Amino acid sequence: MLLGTFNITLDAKNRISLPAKLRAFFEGSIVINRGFENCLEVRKPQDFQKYFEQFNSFPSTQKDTRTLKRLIFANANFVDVDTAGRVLIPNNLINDAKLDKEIVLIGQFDHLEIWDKKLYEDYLANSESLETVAERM
Amino acid sequence: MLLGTFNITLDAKNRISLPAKLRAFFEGSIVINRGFENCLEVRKPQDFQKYFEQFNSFPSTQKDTRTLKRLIFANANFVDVDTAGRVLIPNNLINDAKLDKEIVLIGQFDHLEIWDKKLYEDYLANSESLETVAERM
Amino acid sequence: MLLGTFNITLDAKNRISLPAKLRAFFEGSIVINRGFENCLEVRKPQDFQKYFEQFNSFPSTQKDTRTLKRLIFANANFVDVDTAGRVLIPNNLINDAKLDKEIVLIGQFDHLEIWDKKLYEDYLANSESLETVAERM
Amino acid sequence: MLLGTFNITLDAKNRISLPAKLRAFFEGSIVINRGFENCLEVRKPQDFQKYFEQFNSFPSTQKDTRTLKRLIFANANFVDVDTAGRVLIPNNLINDAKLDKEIVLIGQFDHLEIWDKKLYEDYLANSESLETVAERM
Amino acid sequence: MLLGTFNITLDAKNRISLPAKLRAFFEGSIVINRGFENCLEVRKPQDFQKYFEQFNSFPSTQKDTRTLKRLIFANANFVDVDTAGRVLIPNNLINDAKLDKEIVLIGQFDHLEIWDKKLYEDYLANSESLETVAERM
Amino acid sequence: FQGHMLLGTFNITLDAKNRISLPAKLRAFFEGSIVINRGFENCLEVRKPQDFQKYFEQFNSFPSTQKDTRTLKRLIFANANFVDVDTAGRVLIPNNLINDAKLDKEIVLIGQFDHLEIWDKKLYEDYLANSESLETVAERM
Amino acid sequence: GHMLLGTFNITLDAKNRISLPAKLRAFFEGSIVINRGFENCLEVRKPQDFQKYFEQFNSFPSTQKDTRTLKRLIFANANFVDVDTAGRVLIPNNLINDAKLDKEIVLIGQFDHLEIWDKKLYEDYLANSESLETVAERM
Amino acid sequence: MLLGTFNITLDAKNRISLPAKLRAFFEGSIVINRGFENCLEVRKPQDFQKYFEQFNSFPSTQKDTRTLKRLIFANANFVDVDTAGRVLIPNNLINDAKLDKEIVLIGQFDHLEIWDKKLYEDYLANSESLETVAERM
Repeated sequence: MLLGTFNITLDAKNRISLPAKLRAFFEGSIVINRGFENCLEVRKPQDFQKYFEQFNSFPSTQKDTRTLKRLIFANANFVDVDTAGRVLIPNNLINDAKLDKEIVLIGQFDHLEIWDKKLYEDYLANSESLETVAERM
Repeated sequence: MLLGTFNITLDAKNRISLPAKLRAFFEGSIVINRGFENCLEVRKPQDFQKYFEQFNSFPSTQKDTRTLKRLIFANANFVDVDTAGRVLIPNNLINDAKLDKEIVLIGQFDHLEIWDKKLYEDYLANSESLETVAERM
Repeated sequence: MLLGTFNITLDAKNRISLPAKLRAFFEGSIVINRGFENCLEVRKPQDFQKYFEQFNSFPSTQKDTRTLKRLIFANANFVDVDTAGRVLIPNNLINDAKLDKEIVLIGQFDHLEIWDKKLYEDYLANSESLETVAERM
Repeated sequence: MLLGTFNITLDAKNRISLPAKLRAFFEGSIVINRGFENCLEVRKPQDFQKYFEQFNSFPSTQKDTRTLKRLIFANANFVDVDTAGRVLIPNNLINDAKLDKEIVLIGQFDHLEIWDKKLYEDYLANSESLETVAERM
Repeated sequence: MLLGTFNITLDAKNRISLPAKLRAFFEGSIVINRGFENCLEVRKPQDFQKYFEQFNSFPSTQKDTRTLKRLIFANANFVDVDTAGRVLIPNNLINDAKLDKEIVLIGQFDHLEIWDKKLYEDYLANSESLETVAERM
Repeated sequence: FQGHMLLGTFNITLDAKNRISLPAKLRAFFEGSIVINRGFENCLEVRKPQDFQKYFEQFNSFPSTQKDTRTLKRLIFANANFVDVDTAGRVLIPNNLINDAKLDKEIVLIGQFDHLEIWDKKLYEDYLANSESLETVAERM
Repeated sequence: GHMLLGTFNITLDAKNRISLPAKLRAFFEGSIVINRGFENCLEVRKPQDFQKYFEQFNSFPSTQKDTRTLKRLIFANANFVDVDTAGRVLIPNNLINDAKLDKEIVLIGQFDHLEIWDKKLYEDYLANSESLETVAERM
Repeated sequence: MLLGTFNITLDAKNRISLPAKLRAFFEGSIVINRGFENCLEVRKPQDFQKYFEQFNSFPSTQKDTRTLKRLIFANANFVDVDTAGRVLIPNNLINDAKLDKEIVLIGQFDHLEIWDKKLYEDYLANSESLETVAERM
């Protein structure tokens, strides 16, 4: 399981070092792809595989289903975690999430989310209460 | 099955001593995270695991689902219960729930909720009848 | 199966002697918690376990679901039935149901309900017909 | 299966003799409780067991469900069928259904219904057609 | 499977001779009960057992369900088919269906229906088309 | 597979004795006896007993406490019959049935996979004459 | 040889036979079932597959007027034909007329079955009929 | 698992060279067919098989289902991937997608999509946000 918030820094080669606590969870490689609200998601391949199936339960004959699948999977990537537990983030992905220097990794149980510290805080700053949001589920 | 109410105190080092009755239930570590109505939830890891699944059953393509999951899992933590049955409560969590000194532990079968004594009493003070509430389920 | 009505007395030490017919059903200990309409329910732990699950099928993201779970499980207790088949009723529970002296135990198949004789009679006094109530189910 | 109509008499000691055809069906004891329209139902414990479960499928958080369950099970009883195939009918039940002298036992497959002859005839005298009632199922 | 239409006679002792084609299907005894539209239904006990179950899927807490069950099972009877394959129809049932002399047995796959010839012809004379009726299923 | 599928149209004749000769292709499918009963739009359906058995069950899924279900069941099963196919593969059609469908001389048997339908030639052509398009009817399913 | 795909232009000879495209011949064993399709086309299936297609119908009322018209219009016209050694199929006359078959056929694979079309009718079908996207959106 | 974006060229003989990463996934042959928004899909035959089944869950008695199936499968093609990992794209398909020189292969987990670079870039240029689209699923 993946939980918690971590504050790390994007190094000069666009890599991120997995927090050791987290590094355990991930084997030799991960699938990265772009998330919602400008964040980049990280997953073990096995989990990436199961996330995807949750999509195939979507029409596909529906225009939006295709836009969604296109925006997600054409940007997913497969990266290897190096011995030091670092992940080189793809160029395009570094841009999609406005990554720069100062990353926040948040555990999402299933996956990891990589954010730009300022964007993440803004996200948190806006966005309603845990109670307000939950009542609507 | 965690049941009952317990009055306890947050010590100087922000630790809480599990009620012995309750300490049995909890093995070496637990997951903590913030709950609803400002309370902090405690769970055996495997129970936290099952709680999460109950979420994945939520859209995810929905904005609210994401806000909910981010609000919850970003603040979950994994704490070790020490030999004496004490748990050091993370600072951020100490603030989320206005924890101070004088905590209330309530069993919730599934998990534990840690409350500020005043807040919890006010919560009970407000909030309708067991019957009024049940009729709406 | 727990069936029937039994008139008993709350002794000096706040204990209740299980009717022997009923004592059988219950092994070494029971869970007690407060019921609806001021009554205190009694169950075999295994049965309390099954009763709880029937709750987990409730939202949880819903405010009312939490109120309900909090009002119920924070007052559940786990009591041991002594050799003479007596159960010491927790103070808080003795107060919730206006227990005093002169109890009524009614079998509810699944559980047992402990009433204040007066309250129970009034409850029966009010409350519509078996047919009137069944027609609405 | 319990079928048919039987005219019998409530003896002086409030006992009823099972019609022999019927006595077969019932082993050593039965559960008795009050029925709808003032009648008293009789069942093999095993069957009473199954009947109850059909209730557990009812809210319980609903006020009516609790009234229904209290009205029914608080009056259920467990009686032993004597060697001569007689069942002593509890006093309270003798009153609920205006039992007196002259009973009617009607098989309901699942259970037996004990009626006051006059009340039953009046029930039949009123009540719509088999077709009219069926069309509404 | 019982099929066909058969013209038979009610003998002076209120007996009917099962059609030989039909008698085979029916072992030593049958359950009889009153049908819909004044007809009397006949079934092998096993089949009656399965027909009943289809009812237990009806509320029971509903007044009409009870009237239906009562009207049906209070008149069900269990009759032995004699060696010559005859069935002595109970008095009450002879009157319910206005049985006189001149019966009509119709196969209903599941059961057999005993009708008064005239009543049946009238039933057929009224009642809409096979298509009209089917369209509404 | 021809022993498992009744397909096709066959023009045949109702002989003097009210018998129909099963087309040989079809006769294979049916064993020694069949169930006959009246169909919809005046046609008479034919089935292998075990198939008739499965058809019926599909009915038990209907209320029964419902008046229309009973009328349906009565109109169908009171007129079902069980007929033995003779050695020459002929089936004697019950009188009542012969009348229900206006059978006379000049029958049409159409394969309906599950069962066979016997029609009066004129009636069948008229049925076909009316009735909408394959497309129009399917759009409504 | 597992799924039928593609478009094929072929000819209906004077004896009313069509030659299965070889690619498609594999897929079909000794015989096929033919029947009339929608939009005037004639469908072809291995019998096992025809069997499976029918079941999908039994999931339809039957007590419903339309269900009967549909079944009558389809199965009364199905036919069981043998694919000769050269891989040809002799199309039943009645079917030849239902689809306005003449000379110049189009076979399109439909995974499950094959559809035999009149070249002109098929082109027109295609000329009309909306976009892949427009149609999909409505599923 | 097909992921990513790849820029490639349609050679003179209308062939495309599978990116090596991708060539692994695909065995000896693929099925091609035309996709939505003018793109051509590619799949291992087994996957093509599974994608089709997802269609059979559509009416068939519905005019649109037939159009959709006709438009798709009448243009599917089965192509062999040569030793050098090249696929000869059917002329008709080359025209459907306005393929020319300069293709973009995007992974779609399930299949591959072949696009004309300009068309693909325009598609992306228009088309709403990842979030906006997801919200509607």
